[PDB]
Amino acid sequence: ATRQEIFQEQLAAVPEFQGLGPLFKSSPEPVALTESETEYVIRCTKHTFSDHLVFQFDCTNTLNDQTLENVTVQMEPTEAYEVLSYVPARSLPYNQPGTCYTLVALPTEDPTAVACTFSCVMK
Amino acid sequence: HLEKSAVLQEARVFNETPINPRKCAHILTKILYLINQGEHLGTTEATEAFFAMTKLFQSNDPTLRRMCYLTIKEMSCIAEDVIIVTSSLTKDMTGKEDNYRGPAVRALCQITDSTMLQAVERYMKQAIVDKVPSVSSSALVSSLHLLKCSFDVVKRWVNEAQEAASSDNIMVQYHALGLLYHVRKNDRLAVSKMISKFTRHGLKSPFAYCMMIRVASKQLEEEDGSRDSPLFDFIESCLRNKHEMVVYEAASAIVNLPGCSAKELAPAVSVL
Amino acid sequence: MRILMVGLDGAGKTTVLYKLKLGEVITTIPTIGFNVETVQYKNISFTVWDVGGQDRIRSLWRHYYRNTEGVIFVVDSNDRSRIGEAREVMQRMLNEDELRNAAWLVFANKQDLPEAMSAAEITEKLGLHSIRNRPWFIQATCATSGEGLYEGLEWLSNS
Amino acid sequence: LYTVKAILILDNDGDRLFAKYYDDTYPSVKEQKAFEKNIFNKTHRTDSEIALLEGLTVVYKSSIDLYFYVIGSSYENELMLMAVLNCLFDSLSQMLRKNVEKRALLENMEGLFLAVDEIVDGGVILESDPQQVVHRVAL
Amino acid sequence: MPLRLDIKRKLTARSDRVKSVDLHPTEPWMLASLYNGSVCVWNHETQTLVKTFEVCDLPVRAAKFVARKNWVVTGADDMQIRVFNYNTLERVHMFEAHSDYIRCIAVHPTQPFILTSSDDMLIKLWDWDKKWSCSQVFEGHTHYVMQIVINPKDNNQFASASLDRTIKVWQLGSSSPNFTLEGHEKGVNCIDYYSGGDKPYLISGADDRLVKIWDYQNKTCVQTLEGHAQNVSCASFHPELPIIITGSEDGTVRIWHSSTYRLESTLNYGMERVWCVASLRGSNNVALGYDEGSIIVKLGREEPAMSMDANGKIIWAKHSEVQQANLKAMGDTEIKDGERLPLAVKDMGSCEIYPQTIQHNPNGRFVVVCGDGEYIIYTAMALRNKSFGSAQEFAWAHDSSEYAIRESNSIVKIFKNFKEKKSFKPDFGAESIYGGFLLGVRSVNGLAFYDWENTELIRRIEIQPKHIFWSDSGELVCIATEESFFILKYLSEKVLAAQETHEGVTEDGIEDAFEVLGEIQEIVKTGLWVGDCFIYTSSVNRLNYYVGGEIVTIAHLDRTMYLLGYIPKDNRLYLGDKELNIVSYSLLVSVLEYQTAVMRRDFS
Repeated sequence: ATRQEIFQEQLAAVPEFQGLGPLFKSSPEPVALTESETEYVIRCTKHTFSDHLVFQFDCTNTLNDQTLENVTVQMEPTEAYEVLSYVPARSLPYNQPGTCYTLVALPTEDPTAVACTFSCVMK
Repeated sequence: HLEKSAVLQEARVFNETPINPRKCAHILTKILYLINQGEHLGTTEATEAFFAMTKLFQSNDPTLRRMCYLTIKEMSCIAEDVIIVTSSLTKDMTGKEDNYRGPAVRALCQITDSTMLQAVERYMKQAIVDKVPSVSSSALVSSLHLLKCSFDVVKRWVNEAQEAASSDNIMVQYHALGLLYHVRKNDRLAVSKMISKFTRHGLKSPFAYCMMIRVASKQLEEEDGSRDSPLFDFIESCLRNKHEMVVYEAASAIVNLPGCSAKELAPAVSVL
Repeated sequence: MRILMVGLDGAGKTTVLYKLKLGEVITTIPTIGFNVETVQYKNISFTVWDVGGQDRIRSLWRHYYRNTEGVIFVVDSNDRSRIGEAREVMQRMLNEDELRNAAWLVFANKQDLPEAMSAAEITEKLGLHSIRNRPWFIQATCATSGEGLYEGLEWLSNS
Repeated sequence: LYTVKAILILDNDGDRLFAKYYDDTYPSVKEQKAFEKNIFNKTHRTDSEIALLEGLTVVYKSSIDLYFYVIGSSYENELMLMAVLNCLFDSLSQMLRKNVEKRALLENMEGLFLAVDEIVDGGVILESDPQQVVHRVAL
Repeated sequence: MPLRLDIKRKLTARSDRVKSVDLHPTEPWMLASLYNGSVCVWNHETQTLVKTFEVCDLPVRAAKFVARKNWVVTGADDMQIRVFNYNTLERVHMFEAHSDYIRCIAVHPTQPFILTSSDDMLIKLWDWDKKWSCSQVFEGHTHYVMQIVINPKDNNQFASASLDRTIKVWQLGSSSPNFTLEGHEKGVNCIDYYSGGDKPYLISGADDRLVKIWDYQNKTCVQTLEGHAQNVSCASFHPELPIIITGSEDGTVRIWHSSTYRLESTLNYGMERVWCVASLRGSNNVALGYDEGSIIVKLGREEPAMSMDANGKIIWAKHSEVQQANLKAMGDTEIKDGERLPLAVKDMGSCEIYPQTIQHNPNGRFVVVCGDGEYIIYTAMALRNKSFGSAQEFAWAHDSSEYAIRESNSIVKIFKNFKEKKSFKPDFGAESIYGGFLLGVRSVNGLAFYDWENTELIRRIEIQPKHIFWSDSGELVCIATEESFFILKYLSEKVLAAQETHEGVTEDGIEDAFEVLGEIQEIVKTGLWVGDCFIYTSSVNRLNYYVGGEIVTIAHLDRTMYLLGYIPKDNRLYLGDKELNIVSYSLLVSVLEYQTAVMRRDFS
């Protein structure tokens, strides 16, 4: 129920959940999911709980060209997780964090079940 | 020495049938004086003036023309109408000398409407292209205000810049860059190429060296990486010049506590 | 004499004007940034105001007053469209009242083959015979011919 | 680069009869004048290589009876600025072939105005090469 | 800026002083009049004579094709007008219009007219429908009428050049000009018009070596140009590019850019003087009579630079020489195969460098565009310069993350993210460089295969091609090599072993890498990988895809063109011209795949 637990709670204000738990540890490294100052800029942080992992997505929909709307996040996995849901940041205007999430429940007693790479497509 | 109220009525007398170029010229001077020390302004007074000034235009007299420009120039942020002027304007433009032309743009630029713009752009193209720099120079400054106003569309024009980019008058060489920078300065990148652009290049109306310095540093400043190969190139050059100021310019900035390369600086310094 | 030559931009008034004035013309758009021009005719010293009438200014075309005394009103003859009704009447009447102190000589332009609808109907419509009034002439022209020009001026240079 | 915050043409007697405020930031005509009082007065009848007021550059040519001023920010190059300061100074001088006085101004008021517009036009220096200029104009 | 450009010595003939040239557009035939007195008409294309005519044997000054009319107009200086119906070369009519040396004809196209200027100090108009009436005579001369050109723009109004140095521009209601202007300080040899309708310039010629530009609407000499090397026999408006063609009384070509106005180039076919010129109105091919002969040159690209994101935006830039300022197109709507479609409007860009390549990033994304010889890569949505440098030749590392370059020497350096890749650093004779999955260096009329990390000569095949397209996943790859074409397999494992073993053949590359599957003898207008399917154009204008042992034409196209893009989802092909009307034909990729798989025994 780490620093990261605080994040479990921070995450908690949302209610579309499909399980969570309490955060166990968080990310050893936040990943910019869109590279350096992109048309849209993403830095992502990943959070682990005893039950679920949430990827909560930190960001500045970059271009003043755009505001992205109808936003949800696809993730597609290789080494297990049960995939509950992909989250839509209802709207994201320029230079601005908003939150989108993607959620999974973490299988623990299987050989090959929580380290995973997930494939992302922004819509 | 002299007073406004009377004058304000009286100026229109030039507008009265009165022929005596001098008289009016003087009267105009005063107005400007009232103005110069400080003067209220306003519309009614203007409007009446608008009809008043306007008739007066069979004047050939060049100097006569001058006077006009000035006055008009006075009206800018508080400007009133343009269409009349169009013809007039056109007249400067087709107008033989070069001269006439520069004043007109100059009033125009705080004051005006998108719209016409298109048209007048063409004229700009021409200005942009002309060999006697001056007018072209005249053109440029206006733009700035137009930038005040906006100037973005001005941006569109980058291309012209290029055709222009070839320069051979020093001051002039200077002027182009100023704009440019503004332009790219909304942009790191190009600039990096720009640098390269100048890189092949030395500079005509120096002045150019100097803005560029601030500039040249300004990327570097944040750690636009390599001081080493680029910067240094600049520096030897900088160093070398009898544009002692330029040398200085570099010198002053490099204020480095450990002495980035403490040594050299001391020569420059000795020299200082 | 401030004599006002009126009509729109696009008329080709201007064409006429310099045709006369300079001998040579210029585009079928009357001016955007005015004409004030001086002409001596019969060595008498004249100011031509040529308006490429264009609306905003048109609205303001009254815009000046002093020293007014003569009208060339260029109207395009063959103009089947903008010529009469409210506009025509309005302009005429307004002008008339405002400067009842100047003769109104209307100029009908590009008559070519006339593509009007009756010389008679119109003149009447304009109340050309509402006359009991200031020196008037109703005058026909197609610009290229200049079908009545010199008289206008001439008859004019009458006192 | 818009150097002239303002430009002033001044008496010995600590007054200004021309100023074109290239840009104003403290309003009024008035407000300029108070400033004069301090500044000019204080300076009056004596100049500097350099002078400063508060991070702003203070520039200008004098005559025994007359004062010339340019203001810019002291945050930048003496030399050019000087060069300019002179450029004006000379140009006019040369132009005039005379030392301006109180006399000069009344002697022809127009020329000032005219002058004023050509080099600098609200703020930046468009025009120059004074001889050139001098020749360049005359009309 | 460089001549990395199309100049083709299109067709040649060495001959005499070929005074006059006149063009048959409607079928690109050309008519030429000689100082011999014989005139000839040629199809240049195969250097073949369409017809020749001995109209006179006195030098024959003037010529026209009357295409509308389907007849060809001719005049020689027997002061008679001889007519042929070009529809044989069957000679229709003759009569004496102008009784003096007849210099020029200008024609109203819209309206059934033939305008003539002649040395008699007369311009006559004659009406062909009236059956060569002298409908009207235009006079206001002071000398021989040397040239007439119709402002065809306003056919209706026209301009005249004389060497008494003056130009009269006329109105019909002026069988005289509207005015005369006092052009030359020499003589006005010639008068010419400004291709665009938008603005208006003439160029007029002199040998005084000064050029004046004029704007009619204002009515100014816009400007007057100097620099020259020898009496300009002629100078002309490039109608394709903004350049100035200068010509001399010695037959010097100098080009000034009609934008840089900098001497771009001088060329010598010292075939002596510019007697005539005539230009493709399609603005690309031009011919001039010289003394030693004549030469015709071909000067064009076939495309703009654009690359399409599969959302559906082909972003191109420019139009033809318009600023780059114009990219975009996500559209918004749907319609029938045959029928036509609407575009969006929101430019971005306004570059300077003039390109001739566009290539997308492998994900469309990063385009690298080259022009003026340097490469600007854009960050596109960004409208950012992704990057720049000067080229010579290129390969994206197909992967979408590196790129290679051929330095204007010829010796390779490659950069991945501005890091040279030297792990790979042959620098052998080349020809061109090819990237893709597998490295090609095309060299020594061979194509030689290389690794991606170290070089390896994987294989060398027989000859050199022109172009490669790789299947998508690389796998089966398509190389375009004139008429002829091949489809191949690349077999990995062999290499892995072989490599491990090391001992190999690489002169040939190693014979233990690739296999030659089959070849189609092929001519390609444009071509496509759909995966490994080669969907292709032929320049015979059938769009065919080679499928199944079969090549089928989905359809045949007007004449052949450019493959807009098939956005697969839609399964349709967007077809593209170069004139910005897009046509689409749906297929359905699956069908192909369905076929692919089943043959493969993936019936199920």
